[PDB]
Amino acid sequence: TQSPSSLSASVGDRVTITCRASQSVSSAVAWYQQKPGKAPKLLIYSASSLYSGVPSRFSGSRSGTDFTLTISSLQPEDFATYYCQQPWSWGSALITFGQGTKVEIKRTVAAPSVFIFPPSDSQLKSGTASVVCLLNNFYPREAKVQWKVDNALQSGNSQESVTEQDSKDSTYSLSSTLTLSKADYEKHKVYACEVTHQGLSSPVTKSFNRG
Amino acid sequence: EVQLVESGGGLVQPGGSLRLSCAASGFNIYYSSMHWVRQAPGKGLEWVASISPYSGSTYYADSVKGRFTISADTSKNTAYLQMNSLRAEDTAVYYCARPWYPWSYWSGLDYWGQGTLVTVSSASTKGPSVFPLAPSSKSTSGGTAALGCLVKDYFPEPVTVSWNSGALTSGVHTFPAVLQSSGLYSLSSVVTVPSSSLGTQTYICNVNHKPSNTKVDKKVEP
Amino acid sequence: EIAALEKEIAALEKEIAALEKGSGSQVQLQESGGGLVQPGGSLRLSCAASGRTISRYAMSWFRQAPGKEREFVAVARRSGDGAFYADSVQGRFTVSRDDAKNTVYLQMNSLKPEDTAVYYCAIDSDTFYSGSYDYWGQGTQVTVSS
Amino acid sequence: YINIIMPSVFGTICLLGIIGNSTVIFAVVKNVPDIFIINLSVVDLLFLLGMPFMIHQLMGNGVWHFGETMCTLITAMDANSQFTSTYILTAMAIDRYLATVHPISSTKFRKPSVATLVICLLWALSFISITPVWLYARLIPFPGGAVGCGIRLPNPDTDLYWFTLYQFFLAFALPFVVITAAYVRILQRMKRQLADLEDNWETLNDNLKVIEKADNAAQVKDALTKMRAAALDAQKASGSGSPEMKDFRHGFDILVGQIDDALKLANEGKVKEAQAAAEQLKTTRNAYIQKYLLIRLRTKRVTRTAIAICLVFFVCWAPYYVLQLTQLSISRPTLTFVYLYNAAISLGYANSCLNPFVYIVLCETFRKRLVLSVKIAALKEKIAALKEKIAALKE
Ligand SMILES: Cc1ccc(NC(=O)C(C)C)cc1C1CCN(Cc2ccc(Oc3ccc(F)c(F)c3)cc2)CC1
Repeated sequence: TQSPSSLSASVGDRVTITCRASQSVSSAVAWYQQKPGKAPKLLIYSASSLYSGVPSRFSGSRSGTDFTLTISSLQPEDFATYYCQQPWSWGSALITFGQGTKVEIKRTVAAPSVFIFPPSDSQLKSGTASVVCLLNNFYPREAKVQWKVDNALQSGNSQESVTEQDSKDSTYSLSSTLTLSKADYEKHKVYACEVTHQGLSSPVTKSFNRG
Repeated sequence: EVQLVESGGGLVQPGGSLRLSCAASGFNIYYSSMHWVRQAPGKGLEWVASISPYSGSTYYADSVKGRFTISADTSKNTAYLQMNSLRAEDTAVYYCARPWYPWSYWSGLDYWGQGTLVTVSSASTKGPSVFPLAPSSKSTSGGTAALGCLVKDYFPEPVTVSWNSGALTSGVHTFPAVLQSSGLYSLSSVVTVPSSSLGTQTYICNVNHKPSNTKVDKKVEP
Repeated sequence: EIAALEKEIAALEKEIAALEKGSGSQVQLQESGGGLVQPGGSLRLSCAASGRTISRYAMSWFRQAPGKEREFVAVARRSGDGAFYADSVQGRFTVSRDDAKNTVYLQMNSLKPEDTAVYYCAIDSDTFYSGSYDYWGQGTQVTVSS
Repeated sequence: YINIIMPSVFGTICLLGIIGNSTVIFAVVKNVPDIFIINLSVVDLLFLLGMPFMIHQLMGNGVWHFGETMCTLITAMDANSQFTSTYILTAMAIDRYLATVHPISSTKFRKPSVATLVICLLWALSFISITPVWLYARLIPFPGGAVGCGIRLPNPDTDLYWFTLYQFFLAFALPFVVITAAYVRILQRMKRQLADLEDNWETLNDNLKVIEKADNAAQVKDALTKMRAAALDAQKASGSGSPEMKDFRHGFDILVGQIDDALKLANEGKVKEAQAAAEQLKTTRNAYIQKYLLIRLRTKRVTRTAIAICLVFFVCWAPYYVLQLTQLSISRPTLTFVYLYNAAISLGYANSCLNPFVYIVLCETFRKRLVLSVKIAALKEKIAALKEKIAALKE
């Protein structure tokens, strides 16, 4: 239902990952660490006890109905998605995993470079048109792409795809693809891609004309 | 050392039957609690089912109760997950995990398997339709230009997209595949190069798709 | 559809950001603490916000050098989400919030003459940090020169 | 002003009632099992439609210049409201009685189609029960050109008693006894059920402390075996109330399973594991009460709301029937009697306003929608006004 939250932090910072329960937690939460493409690993069991192979940096607290996992000294191998096992409530499933909290490297804000590619002639023979809008090397992750066709906002016909944080400059990348049929492609003339990001004073719009 | 090797994952049409196996080594499955946890692509961990072979008690999640049937075979030291009436949302990666103690599943699942992928989709094996994203003719003269190949409507994953047979790696971004409404994946792969090299250098994307044995080399030009 | 009609209300606030006229029930933005200062000193800015509660929205900072665009400076998201800084101002600047006073501060140190500009403030209207800026102040002339 | 004060009192009630009832009419379509309130809302709606016509007669001081058929229809409809509303309230009391006292036999009875069938009977019974009103609904030959609209009994000097008593007996006496009887059985059944779950729950705790101090495999098995029997008994005891069956039944699968988890370990003799396995049961017990308290708080909200709707009607109209029986003994009214008679009817017709208003108040879901709906409607008008205001700037 809810996408995993983002927690930007640098190496050596003191991070606090918080999961909120519906009742008074009593030593019934366990914290999992999952790197991308790997099975999750247990970090803290019984909400106060260190686990084998886990350094002393990991430690679980308890602030009312919210339980927090604290990392005293963040390490380069501690950047992963952290899942929290909710305390059991009557009638629910035996085990319930809370929403993850992705811990990502912090860096300076960089404005997204916007590129838009008109559909090629080869694809137009198939009867389907795809418009690609590219956002390159931006940080932080949160960015919004809105599709304007003849100054009319589209909806329900575009899919976004964000790469993982880059291993060199710790930047993101986004591509919004607009799927249109050949008949609907010819009925309009102006295709635009409006990009709004936290590092941009005014939204950056790149557009092209059919032909 | 506790090791959990899994198998049985693969392609299956909706409404089909797929029995997932979780081989267990280093311990006896009788005095344990095997739990199946699935993670939908791009989603978080979700619990599915559990079984206690010593007592025979078996719990299920509400979303999969009555459709799955988890069982264990102490003779073969393996735990099975019989899946029936599979739907589109059942596509995920199914891990089999057990806690340190059979009664400590509320204190965390210490040992986890490698995981197996179950893909439920009615689409058939279809080769990719490579379309080149030509670089913008009016770009920054002294800056950087972007170009890529739009791999569209292929199944199943994955496709290995390489530029100039691996000679070009700098500035290459290969976006994750996106499941379209028609059940076929489609991904882009843009690469940024200086605009001064557009008229001289030749860029060709090597879209390779092993499942369909399709090798496409598309040339991208302004 | 309250969230969707809040999104509409945000779009209605964007139709009030189609008005986008002043600070009447829009957050007040009165830059202060900006003036002549020799290079290498220290200076602080403040933009007291009223009319709306900024404890639920992200507040950012921008600067505009003469003959230049509005480059990003720093953003102060909601409490617990941290603060980010631009590459040019990394290390020297520090932005802090005050939810009770509904005011943000830009504690600047080790100023350089290249930072001479008008430092405009903004508040992110969206609650998902999408950069939906809709309000800006008049700015103050922050001249870094002896 | 005094003569015109009374018509304004009824106009205020009718204005609020029509607006109030329409609020529920709109909201429910867009507590009670979503059926009886709908029918009960129409009864207020139909009665208030004929209200202004009856008001004009009071304004005219004995004038019905609207038609003899209108007098027959409207007067019967007003006299139908007391019989229809109480029967609907009686059905609601009966419906909640079956859902809590005989849940097994009432599963088929509580159906969307079956409930609508009963309502049609209640309306038909209401019209049947007001047959004397139909017979003597003709225009009263008032002196002069004016004609009165009342009940023309063949022997008003002698038939006044039986006509008046028959309305009180069937519309205020009989339904109150049935409704009160229904709501004392329910409170006893709820009290017995809630005092049974905690009684079964208390069996776990006493046995649970035994396993912690148990030092042999023999004690552990006996202690656990008592827990399982109570757990199964409590699981079956969950199926005895309406808001305690679809929510408090799923959890018992975990409690019975965990007891079986410890029981198998107890039989094998692994007492140390058996105590450890039982130790985790305290997290089930700790979560047992919270869902119980949350449900028990909710089942009081349902009961209080159901009683409050019924209680308002039989309280507002209680003083009116006091005078109605009193005027049988005291035929001649005095100056205070007329004021009391007018005051009593005003309180009685206040039920048109409270029933939609109080129902919305005693639920946080409705007022959340209303606060949402009012703000968005005003804001949508404001931006539409802005769509003209910014147009005034631009257009
Ligand atoms: C006892 C009772 C209980 C419930 C209802 N049913 C409802 O409450 C609705 C469900 C909301 C009706 C009644 C009686 C029905 C026969 N009634 C006689 C009457 C009529 C007319 C009049 O004189 C006015 C003429 C015009 C008026 F507007 C007016 F208020 C009074 C005096 C007296 C007395 C009430």
